[PDB]
Amino acid sequence: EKGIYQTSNFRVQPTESIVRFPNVTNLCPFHEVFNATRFASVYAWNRTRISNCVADYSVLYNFAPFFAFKCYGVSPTKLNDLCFTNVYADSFVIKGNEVSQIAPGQTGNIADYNYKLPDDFTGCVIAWNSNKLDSKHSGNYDYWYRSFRKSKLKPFERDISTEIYQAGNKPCKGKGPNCYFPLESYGFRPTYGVGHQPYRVVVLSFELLHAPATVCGPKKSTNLVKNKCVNFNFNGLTGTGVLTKSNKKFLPFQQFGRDIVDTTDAVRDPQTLEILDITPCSFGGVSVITPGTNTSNQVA
Amino acid sequence: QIAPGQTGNIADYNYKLPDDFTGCVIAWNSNKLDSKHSGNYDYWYRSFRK
Amino acid sequence: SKPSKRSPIEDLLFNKVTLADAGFIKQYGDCLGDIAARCAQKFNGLT
Amino acid sequence: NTLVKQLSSKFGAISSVLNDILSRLDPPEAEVQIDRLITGRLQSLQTYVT
Amino acid sequence: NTLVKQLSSKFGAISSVLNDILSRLDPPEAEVQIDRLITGRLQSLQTYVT
Amino acid sequence: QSYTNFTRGVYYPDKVFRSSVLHLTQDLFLPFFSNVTWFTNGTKRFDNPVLPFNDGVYFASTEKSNIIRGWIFGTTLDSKTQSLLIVNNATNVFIKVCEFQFCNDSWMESESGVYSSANNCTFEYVSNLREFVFKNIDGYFKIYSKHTPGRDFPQGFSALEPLVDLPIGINITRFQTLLADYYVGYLQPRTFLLKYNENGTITDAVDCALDPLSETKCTLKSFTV
Ligand SMILES: *[C@@H]1O[C@H](CO)[C@@H](O[C@@H]2O[C@H](CO)[C@@H](O)[C@H](O)[C@H]2NC(C)=O)[C@H](O)[C@H]1NC(C)=O
Ligand SMILES: *[C@@H]1O[C@H](CO)[C@@H](O)[C@H](O)[C@H]1NC(C)=O
Ligand SMILES: *[C@@H]1O[C@H](CO)[C@@H](O)[C@H](O)[C@H]1NC(C)=O
Ligand SMILES: *[C@@H]1O[C@H](CO)[C@@H](O)[C@H](O)[C@H]1NC(C)=O
Ligand SMILES: *[C@@H]1O[C@H](CO)[C@@H](O)[C@H](O)[C@H]1NC(C)=O
Ligand SMILES: *[C@@H]1O[C@H](CO)[C@@H](O)[C@H](O)[C@H]1NC(C)=O
Ligand SMILES: *[C@@H]1O[C@H](CO)[C@@H](O)[C@H](O)[C@H]1NC(C)=O
Repeated sequence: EKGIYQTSNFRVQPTESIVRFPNVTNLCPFHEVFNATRFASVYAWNRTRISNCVADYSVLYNFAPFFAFKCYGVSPTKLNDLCFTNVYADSFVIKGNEVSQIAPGQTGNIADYNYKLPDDFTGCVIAWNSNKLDSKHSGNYDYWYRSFRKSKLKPFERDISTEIYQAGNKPCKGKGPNCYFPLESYGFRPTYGVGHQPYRVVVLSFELLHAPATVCGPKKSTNLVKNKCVNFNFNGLTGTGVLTKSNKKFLPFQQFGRDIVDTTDAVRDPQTLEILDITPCSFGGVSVITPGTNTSNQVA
Repeated sequence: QIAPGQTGNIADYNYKLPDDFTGCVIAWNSNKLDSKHSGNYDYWYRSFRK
Repeated sequence: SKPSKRSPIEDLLFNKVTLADAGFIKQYGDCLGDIAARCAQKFNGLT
Repeated sequence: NTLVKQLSSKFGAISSVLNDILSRLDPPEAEVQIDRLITGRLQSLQTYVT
Repeated sequence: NTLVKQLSSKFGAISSVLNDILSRLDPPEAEVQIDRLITGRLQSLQTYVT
Repeated sequence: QSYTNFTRGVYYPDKVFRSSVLHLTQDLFLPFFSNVTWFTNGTKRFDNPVLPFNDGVYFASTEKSNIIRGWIFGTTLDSKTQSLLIVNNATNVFIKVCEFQFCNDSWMESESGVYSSANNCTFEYVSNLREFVFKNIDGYFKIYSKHTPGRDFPQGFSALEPLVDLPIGINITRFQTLLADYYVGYLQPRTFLLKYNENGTITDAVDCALDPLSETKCTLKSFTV
């Protein structure tokens, strides 16, 4: 029928794609934790930090097959894009039946007394079966775990106290009148079953919310197009828009900017440190004006 | 690894189900008849892939 | 004598009321300043 | 102002930004996080229109 | 009376009482059950206001 | 000693540039008009105070000689502590971390601490009002500063930019100063309405729980009601 109808929407498509990752250092310090000769006890789990490095996760797939590989907030195969902004890595040895306890929100003697992940946890828990290296025919007693504590642990706390714990009512000193040593050894043996065999667990802990990053990006960068509708990837922030020269007085402190409604409207180029504004590519509704089928097939 | 959403040498290079796959994955232990003391060399996996 | 040929009272009535939506070809504003917020500034699909 | 500001809400998702969900997660997990955002966005739009 | 009555509904949750959900379940499932009760109660308020 | 009265301790809570907005955010801040403890007892001896950490602290020196330069944080302040020794001619420089067994706390002299071994981490970084206003909180000790040149407070508004965010990872139950007119306060969870300028700077703030008015201002997200 004669009239004006709103039928669709125009979008300006990008013509080029860009990636602007920071200068690559070619440092990938991941074999130091995965390929270490000794791992820490779970009661005193080890912690390292990764900064000013570039990661390539194929190396750990080259390192070994794994018993378990569970990521929260991120999936495998997506770690070759920007994957970290602040990097820690925890390392410990645990029992097979307790491997399921290294996960957000779990309870048990390790989740409660030795090592706990926050409920709001982003990262990957990688478990390798280590019987060949950690078990001894007499039992490997270098690994200790805490069995007694007065209260539950909080996320990422490390309780390394060895003070005697009492389960009874009469305050005792020393060991054996209801006073017990808080740690117990586990003698790992080659003859134990899968759930009792030793496992080496590495937990990669990071946050993807912060604007700057000093880690990740095996991807090659491109040249910086400006004043043209393009796709872009700036330190893991992806989108479509027109990039322009900025006159915003960013502090050396600030990395990203946002508009009145808390959506990104500016970035600091990771290689040039120039401030660029982001204007989304033009779009809008499209309406068709027709005299109607019974008059003419011309439209505006 | 024979399940939707899994990764590994088979899920990546030999046999991957759709992530919206429907149907049944049935498996059983064949050691009694399939294995040989000299080794059964009739089975192999691609083990790498671009 | 005035553009739009409004009466003095109409001129006051229009000057007193502040219009936040300001419908026009919003692309004219372009950028070069902090976003006005006029309330999606088109970009979030609200026009 | 309220309808636009609702875009920044998570509604239980890991991130309020759809591109971050698509970048971080593979399809089968992204679909769940996206469905959570879609539900929130429909509630916001239906309330606005009402 | 309808709004108060709706507080006793489960809306698909295992329990209508938040303290029972938090006491009996682990945080991971408890957040889902709470999100279901929040969705139902928020819909009840939106219906009342409309 | 005595207590003072000021509206200080505002800092940029995040790394995101904002301008010409009123931003309502929740973080740990020194509350407005919160009791602040104000501080030559040593002369030639020590007798320095030891303070709690609670959730986090605000500290601001205005001392020509920078007599207080470093700090020790820890669960008990015994032999296994976090000795955050910071000696600075510059704003912040020569940071040290983790435990040392003994401390240095000699007229117009300053002695170094002597320890037998470092059995834990080591970290380093090298760089009339000279107000070293800063904040201490979280798994990383985010130290902020602002220098706005007598030494009495103007009782104005000024925001603090971050200076350093070195990793820490320790309990930090207690706090004490390291010495060779100081203000020390404590942070609490608070929601603030922060006013941003045309430039990337904060010019004012409303403490959303101080009084009924400020709460109304936060409810409306405006400095005018
Ligand atoms: C933000 O900083 C700029 C300088 O980087 C300030 O620019 C001044 O603007 C006034 C008024 O236009 C001029 O008279 C000055 O000469 C400018 N200074 C310089 C160094 O060019 C700007 O005013 C600042 N904005 C605010 C809100 O303080
Ligand atoms: C590192 O991994 C390789 C894998 O072949 C192994 O041979 C080597 O011994 C490992 N390094 C150490 C110190 O064990
Ligand atoms: C623990 O991590 C540190 C990181 O610097 C490393 O030097 C040390 O050898 C590790 N120890 C064990 C037992 O893994
Ligand atoms: C940290 O110190 C507090 C002292 O208030 C203590 O209660 C808590 O158990 C300590 N935690 C660890 C992991 O040392
Ligand atoms: C990256 O390297 C280039 C080499 O030309 C240099 O000009 C640029 O400043 C570097 N950027 C950073 C952030 O190091
Ligand atoms: C369209 O863009 C041209 C660019 O030269 C400008 O002169 C004109 O005023 C613009 N018109 C509108 C309606 O935006
Ligand atoms: C608080 O009281 C002190 C008393 O010396 C005074 O100097 C200060 O100006 C007062 N603050 C305000 C904001 O009135």
